[PDB]
Amino acid sequence: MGSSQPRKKIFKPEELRQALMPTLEALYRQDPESLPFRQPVDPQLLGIPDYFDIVKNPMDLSTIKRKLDTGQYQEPWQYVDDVWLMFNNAWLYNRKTSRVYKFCSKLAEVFEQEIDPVMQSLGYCCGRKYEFSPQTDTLDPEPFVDCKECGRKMHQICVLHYDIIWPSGFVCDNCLKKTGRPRKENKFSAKRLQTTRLGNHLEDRVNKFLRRQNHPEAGEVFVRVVASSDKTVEVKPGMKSRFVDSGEMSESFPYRTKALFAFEEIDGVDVCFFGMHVQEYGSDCPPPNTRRVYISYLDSIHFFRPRCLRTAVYHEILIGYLEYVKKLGYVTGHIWACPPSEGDDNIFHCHPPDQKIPKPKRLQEWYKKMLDKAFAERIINDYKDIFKQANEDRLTSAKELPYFEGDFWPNVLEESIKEKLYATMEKHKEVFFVIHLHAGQPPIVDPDPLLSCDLMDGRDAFLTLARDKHWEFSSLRRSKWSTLCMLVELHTQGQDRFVYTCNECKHHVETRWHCTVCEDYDLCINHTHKMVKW
Ligand SMILES: CC(=O)N[C@H](CCCCNC(=O)CSCCNC(=O)CCNC(=O)[C@H](O)C(C)(C)COP(=O)(O)OP(=O)(O)OC[C@H]1O[C@@H](n2cnc3c(N)ncnc32)[C@H](O)[C@@H]1OP(=O)(O)O)C(N)=O
Ligand SMILES: [Zn+2]
Ligand SMILES: [Zn+2]
Ligand SMILES: [Zn+2]
Ligand SMILES: [Zn+2]
Ligand SMILES: [Zn+2]
Repeated sequence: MGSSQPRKKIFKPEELRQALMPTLEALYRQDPESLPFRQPVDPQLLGIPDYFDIVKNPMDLSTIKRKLDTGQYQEPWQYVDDVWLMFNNAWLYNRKTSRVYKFCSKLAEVFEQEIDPVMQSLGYCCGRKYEFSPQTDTLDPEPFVDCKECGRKMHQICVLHYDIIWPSGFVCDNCLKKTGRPRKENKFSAKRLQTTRLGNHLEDRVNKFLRRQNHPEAGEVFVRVVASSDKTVEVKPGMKSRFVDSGEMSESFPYRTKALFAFEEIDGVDVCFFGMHVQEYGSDCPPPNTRRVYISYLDSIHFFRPRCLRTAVYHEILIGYLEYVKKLGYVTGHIWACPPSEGDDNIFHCHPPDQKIPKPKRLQEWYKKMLDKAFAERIINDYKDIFKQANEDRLTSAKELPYFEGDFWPNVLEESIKEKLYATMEKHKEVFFVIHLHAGQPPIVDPDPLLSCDLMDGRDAFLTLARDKHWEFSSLRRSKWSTLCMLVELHTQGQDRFVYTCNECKHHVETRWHCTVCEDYDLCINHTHKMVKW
């Protein structure tokens, strides 16, 4: 039952009383807001019988003062926890409209204002009591990591320590500077993730843009394709009995799905801010889907450091994609511009509450804004809504409009099972976009291999994992931890197991040479660049 920290930091009652008293004093200094808290709550004075059936562990400034004065706190966190218990009791019994609730919120704002730097000066991260967002009476706490050398407990998310990266345990920032050796660099980074021709093109597109701007807060951006696989869309049994039972359209359609993410350095750490799953139907795919792409899902977390260039870099990513698929041989883009349902996430588990979900018109206008700039850039020849293309290119049969996986139309055709379908086309005409890469020969060849990654094969896997692991994207601090964890998941959970080969030799070798300039220059001496003995 007993533990052993020989060099553990203990605070004498007067050392913590010296440091924690200013913070408690600042609360008492707030008149009249601290007045219903300066003494314990009295249900007989207030006519509130049910108080002790709601608040089970009462707390108030006076009890916290008595504990502080008579040294009943051994380490700061017991003080910190008791104030938040008093605050949490007020937010509980008193309604959000209440004066006491507002009074409590003011005290809490001043507690946050003072407690953070005092805890920081005493070798801690912050003085806040954190909890995870509710899922599905009782909430989940934030994890803590105890310093190996000093024993000081810290919020795991504050300090960004994950064991799988640093297995020698966690040692606090100041302990490392007492020895004179800085922390061991995180190798599970976005920059280190497997480079792909597509991702490189997209990150060049955004890095050249912000290089031209030279914005102060702007951090380096990394776009990586984390999963790439060959999937198949099977035609639904309804439309299958009308066109597949004959020979008008194929029973299935081949596409390559690719999940891809965008990351940026914020305070020297990787923060993920953009997600996107696409469907690419190649040259050997039967009609209608031949040579077309389809943005299946897209998501974002608004913590992009220079908040001004935020939508400029989202648009530059979306435009770099179209410049890429077009260049290698695709002809039409397809976006179902629909926002997510209330309280539902596309890719990133827990969105920030202060992050505004655009209205369907705003989303259409945002996509519209992106496409016009790409037209001027001479990437997209032209674009039109689904109705202005089914009547310009003359469509009369169901088999003529593209059939994508999880798209609206493949499921709406199944609804017309008892019977007007061209009438549904102009109702939602602004939602569906048809992009033209070419106006009007050799087959497509994706140079990139296939990234096998179960977590990014479909949105559901990453969304469910983060939900169980509590990897939220609700705060910048919480997004930094969720990115830290998702990067180790993509690294360690790497389903692809490599077999390296040399370039000029073309042999499967174990001992090799790798220069510090090219992307993957492996060579067998059995070139101008300086090689490394790997
Ligand atoms: C059956 C079924 O399940 N069916 C489903 C159907 C799924 C359909 C398939 N979906 C797709 O294919 C994807 S199309 C896009 C989907 N939506 C999303 O990506 C999620 C929303 N979040 C975002 O990623 C971003 O908002 C983004 C779209 C990237 C635009 O970035 P932004 O930078 O432009 O921000 P803003 O929020 O638009 O607005 C930018 C400004 O507008 C402000 N703003 C935004 N919305 C509002 C608003 N509501 N009220 C007031 N202001 C508002 C915001 O505060 C801000 O201001 P500031 O510049 O001062 O900061 C199924 N199959 O699963
Ligand atoms: Zn903390
Ligand atoms: Zn320490
Ligand atoms: Zn700006
Ligand atoms: Zn060789
Ligand atoms: Zn080289």
